[PDB]
Amino acid sequence: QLIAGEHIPIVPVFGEWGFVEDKEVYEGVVRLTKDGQRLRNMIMSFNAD
Amino acid sequence: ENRLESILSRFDADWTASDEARREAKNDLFFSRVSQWDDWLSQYTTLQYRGQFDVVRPVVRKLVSEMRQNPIDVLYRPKDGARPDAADVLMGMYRTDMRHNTAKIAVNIAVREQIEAGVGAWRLVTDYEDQSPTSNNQVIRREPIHSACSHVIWDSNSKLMDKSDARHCTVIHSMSQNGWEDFAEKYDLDADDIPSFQNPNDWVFPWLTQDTIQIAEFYEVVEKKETAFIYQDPVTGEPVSYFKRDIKDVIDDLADSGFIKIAERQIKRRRVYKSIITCTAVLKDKQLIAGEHIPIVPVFGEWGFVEDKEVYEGVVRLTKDGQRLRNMIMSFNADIVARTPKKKPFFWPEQIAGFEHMYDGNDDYPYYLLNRTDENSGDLPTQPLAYYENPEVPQANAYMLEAATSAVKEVATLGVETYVFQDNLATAMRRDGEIYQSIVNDIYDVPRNVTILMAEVVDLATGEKQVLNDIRGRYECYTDVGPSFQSMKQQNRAEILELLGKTPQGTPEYQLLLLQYFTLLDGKGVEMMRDYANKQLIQMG
Amino acid sequence: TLAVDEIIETISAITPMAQKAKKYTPPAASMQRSSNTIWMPVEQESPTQEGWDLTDKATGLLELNVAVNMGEPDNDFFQLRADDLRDETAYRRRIQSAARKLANNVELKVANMAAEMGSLVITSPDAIGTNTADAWNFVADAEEIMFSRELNRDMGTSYFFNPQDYKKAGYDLTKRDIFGRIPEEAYRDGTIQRQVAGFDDVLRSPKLPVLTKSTATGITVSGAQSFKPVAWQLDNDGNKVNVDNRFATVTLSATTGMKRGDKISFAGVKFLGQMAKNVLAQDATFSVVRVVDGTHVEITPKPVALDDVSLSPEQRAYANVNTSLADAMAVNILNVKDARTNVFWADDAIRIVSQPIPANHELFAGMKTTSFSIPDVGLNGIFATQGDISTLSGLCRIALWYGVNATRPEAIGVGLPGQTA
Amino acid sequence: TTSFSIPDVGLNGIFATQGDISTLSGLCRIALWYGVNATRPEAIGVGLPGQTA
Amino acid sequence: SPTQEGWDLTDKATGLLELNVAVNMGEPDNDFFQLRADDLRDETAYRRRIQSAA
Repeated sequence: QLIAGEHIPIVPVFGEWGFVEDKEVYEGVVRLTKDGQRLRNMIMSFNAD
Repeated sequence: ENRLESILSRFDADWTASDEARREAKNDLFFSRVSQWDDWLSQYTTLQYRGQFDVVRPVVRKLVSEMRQNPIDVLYRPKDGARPDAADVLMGMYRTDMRHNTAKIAVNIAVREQIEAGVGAWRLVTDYEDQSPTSNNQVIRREPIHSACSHVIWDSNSKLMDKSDARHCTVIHSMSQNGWEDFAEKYDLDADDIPSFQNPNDWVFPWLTQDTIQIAEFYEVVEKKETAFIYQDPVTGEPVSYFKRDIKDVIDDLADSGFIKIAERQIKRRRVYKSIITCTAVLKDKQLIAGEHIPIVPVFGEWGFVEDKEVYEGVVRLTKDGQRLRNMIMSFNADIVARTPKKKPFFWPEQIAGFEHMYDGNDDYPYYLLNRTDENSGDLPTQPLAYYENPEVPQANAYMLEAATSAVKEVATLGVETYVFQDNLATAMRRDGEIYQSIVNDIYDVPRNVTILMAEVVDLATGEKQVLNDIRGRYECYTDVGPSFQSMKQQNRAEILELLGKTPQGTPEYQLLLLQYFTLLDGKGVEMMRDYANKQLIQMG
Repeated sequence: TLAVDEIIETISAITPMAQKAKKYTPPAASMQRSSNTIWMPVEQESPTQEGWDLTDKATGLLELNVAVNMGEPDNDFFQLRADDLRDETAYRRRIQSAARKLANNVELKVANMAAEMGSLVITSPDAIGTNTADAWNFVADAEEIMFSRELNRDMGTSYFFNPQDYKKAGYDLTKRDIFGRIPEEAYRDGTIQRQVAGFDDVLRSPKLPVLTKSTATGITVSGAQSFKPVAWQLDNDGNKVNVDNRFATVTLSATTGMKRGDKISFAGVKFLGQMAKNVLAQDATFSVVRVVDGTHVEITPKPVALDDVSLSPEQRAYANVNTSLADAMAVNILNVKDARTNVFWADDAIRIVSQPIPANHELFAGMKTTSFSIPDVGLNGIFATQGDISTLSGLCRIALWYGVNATRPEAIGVGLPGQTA
Repeated sequence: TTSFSIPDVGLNGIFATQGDISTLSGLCRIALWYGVNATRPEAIGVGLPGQTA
Repeated sequence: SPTQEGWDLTDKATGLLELNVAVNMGEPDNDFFQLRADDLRDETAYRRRIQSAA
C-alpha cells in the first residue's frame, strides 16, 4: 500500500549515539548509575535487616 | 605486475604499519562505549562481582558538549588581487549542499571519536539528484565513517595531520546482506558473489562480533602533466583553457559553437581513481572520480610521530588504568560488604542449652539467661563473651581508591578547555574546503563574473549529455574557518549585526539598521518593514 | 621468559589453481531440499542422415546432464583454556594461520581432484631435461590433443608445472647458447614464458600431487560391454532418476593394483573428433574414478562407441570412441613409474560449489558467529565462539563448506614425464 | 529466552534457545507454565444423560 | 594450525602451541692502544690508527 511522502514517516530521537564495532550503541543517563543504585539499595536493605 | 597484488601489498604494508595505533584506539573506543571490563577471558571462568563505577564518562560528556557548542564550518575568502566578490558563488554552493543533516551528523561523529579514541574521519561523495540539484543535476554530500581508526587506512608514508600528502587510502565498508545487495545494485556488481576482505575489528572482542560483509575501496591520487586546450571565448577574453580529458566528446562541438583552438599547453594536475576490491579480485578497476584530493577528511586529537610510527591519543588512554583500579577496588569492597559473617556472639552449646529461644531476636523477654553448672565440671568456666568482628574496609583499599580517583580526575583534564581539539577540527575543515572546492571545479557549473554579470558557458554533446566548461582561472578564493551558517542570508545577517555592534550611532548605524531590515525573512509585519527599508534606501540613493 | 611481538615469518604459500578455479554458489534454500546436488545440462549434439526418402527415420531429442555436489565442512576447532598466559597472546595468530591452512586445503583438494579426474594423459618416456625443447614439446602435445578433440576452450586454458619440471624447462631455455628476449627473461627470472605453445597461462604450482605407479598387469575386459548415453532411467517404483554422463562402470578380469587416479587405455580404441566424428591417431585414454567391487572399475570418460549397433542415432551422435570393448582387448596402464604430475585443463572444467553455514540464525543463541573471509581463494565461511563453564574454557571453530567438482573430465589433462620401464 | 505469546488462549510462555559449537546444531524450547484450579467445585456441574440402570 | 573435516567434532578441540627463538649478542670486538705523552706531538699516527681500527 503506497503511502504519501518520500521518507519513512518515523522520526527517531537519540541520546548518546555511536558505533563500536559495526554495532549501534545508544545511552541515556540511567545506564551508568545503575550499578551504584543497586549497591546502595542492597546496603540499605542489609542495614534495615 | 598484477594490479591486485600491488594494491594488496600496499594495503598490507599500511595495515601492519598502523597495527599498534589501531589496536589502542579500538581499545579506547570499547572502553569508553561498551564496557570498562575488557578481558573476554573471565566470562567463561567462575563468576564474581564486577561493578562499573564510571568516573571518565562525565569528562567525555562535558568535553563533547563544550566542543560542540561552537560549530565550525568552511568560509571562502577572495585571494589577494582577485575580485572582491570571487567567493560568493562557491560559498553559496557550499551552504546549499552542506546544510543537510548528514553533514552535521558526520562532523559530530568525527568529533566524538576524536575526543574518545583520538582519530575520526568523514567522506565527501557526489551523486545525481534530479529533484533539487545544487548544479549540473548533481549534488555533493558528506557521509560519516564510523570507527575510522580501524575502517580508514591511510598511506604509511604520510607525515601530515590532514593526510594531504597521502597518495592512496583504503576504506573498509562493512554492511549487512541487504546492504551488500543494495551496494551491488548501486555499483553494477554481481549480488551472488559475496565480497571478501579483512575484518576491520581484526578479530578482537569475539564476545562483541556481528555478522557483516566487508568490501574495500581504494582511492589513489596520480599527479601528471596532461594536454590542455586553449580557446578564444566568443564573448571577448582569451585565456579560456580546458582539459582535453574533459573536452573529449565535445571537441567538434566547441568549434561548431564558436570556439577556435588557439594553442595547446601541457599542465600538471592530479586525478583521483577509485577501485572496488575484495581480498581476491578487483571489481571496478580505476573508476575516475571528480576532484584533486582523496575525498576522506581525517580529524585527530593529540597526534604525533614517535619513531616513524604514527600515534594519536584522546582523553581516555591515560585514565584507563586508574579507572580500572578504582573499579577493582570497589568490587573487592562490595565483596567484603556482602560475603562476610555478621557481628554475633560466640556461645558454647551448653551455655545456652535450654534458653535458645531467647536469642533468636524476639523482644518478649526482659533479659537473657545462661546455664551455670555442669554435672562434671562443677561450674561453667568463666570467660568474657566474644563477638565476631564487624566487617571493615581495609585502609589499603580506601587509600588506593582515593588515590586512583584522584589520579583519574587529575589526568582527565583536556588542555587547561578544548582549544587544541578545535584547532585540529578547523584544520580538518580547511582540508574539507579544499576537497570541496576541487570537486566543485570538477563537476559543478561555476559561472565567470565579468565586470562589463555572471556568464555560464556550456555545450551539449550529440548524446544529449552536457559537459561543463570551467576555465583554468578557478582558484580565486582560499579557505578559512568561521561560524557555521545554514545559508548566505543568515551569514549576511550575522555580518550586518557584527558591524552594527561596533558602529557608533551616526549615519552608518542608520545604514546598517536599514540593511538588516532589508535582509529579513518574510511574514507580514517583517514584509512591511523590509518594504519600508528598501524604499528608504532607494530614496537615500 | 616472554617474547617481543616481532613475528618471524616462515611460510609463504600460493594458490594458483584455487584462485583460477571458477566458484559457484547455488541457492541454499533449494539445495538443502535437493540434498546438496544440482544438475546442469551438457551441449547438445545432433545426428545427420543423407537421402531423399526418410519415412520412419525421424529421430528424437536427447540432452545429457551432469551433477555437482559438495563434501563436508573443513573446520578449525580449537579450544582456549582460560587460565593460561597464551590465551590472548596466540589466539589471533591462530585464527590467521587457520585462514591460511583453509585456503591451502582448498587448493590441495582442487589439485588432487584435477589430477585424479584428468582424462587426457600425455606420457613421455624420458624426463623433461633429456632433449632440447622437450618442455615445449610436452606443452604442445597437450595443446594438440585438446585441439584435435574439438574441446571448447572459450573461457581459457591453463598448464600447471611442478617446480622441478619448471626448473628443467627454464634450464633448457637458458642453455640455448643464444640470448634474444625469452632466454634473457629465463636467465634473469626463473620464468620460461607466461604463454607457451598456445596456452594462455603456463604457471608453476608448488603442491601438485605425485601419481604413484600402479602394479596392475595382465588385466583384460570381461565380456563385451556397450555404454549408452542416457539422461534418465526408470527406478523400481517407476520414477525417472537422472544419470550422470561422466561415469562408466566396466568389468575387468581383476582389479588388483588399481586405485583412484590410475590412467588406462584399452587396446584398439581410438579417439574421435567429437564434432566431426573423425578417427584420430591417439589411443583413447581414461582415468579410473573408483574401484568398486573386485572385478569392476569406474572410468570417467564414458566410452560411447561409434560403431555400436545397439545405439539410437541420437545416442551415437555423442560417440567419442571409434570402437567398443570386445571381451579380449587388453588394458594398458599409462602410469608405469612414480612421477610428479603436470596438470593442464580448460578453465571451465573445474568449479568450486559453495554453501553458507547459517549459524547466525537465532537458533544458535549463546554462540557468537561471524563471517570469515578466506584470502587468496574467494571463499567465505563462519567463525563461531562459544563459552563452556564446565571446563572454564572457550571453544572456537572456523567452519567452511565447499566441494570441488569436475564438470568436464574430458577437458582436464595430466602430463607424466619419464614413463619408462 | 524471549517472550512467546500463545494466541487463542490468553497466555504467554518462554521461547528459549541454545546453540552448540562441537556439533553445529541448536535447540528450541517453547515452555508454557500454567495450572488449572477448580476453586468452586460446588459451583461446577456435570450433566450425564441416559444414566439408566 | 591443524584442521579436521566433518560436522560433529565433539571432544576433538585442539589447543594452541607457539614456538620462539632466541637472539643475543656475543663478545665485543675491542681495540687497545697505549701511547706516551711525547708520541702525541704529531698526531698523524694516532689518527691513522683510529681510522684503521674503524
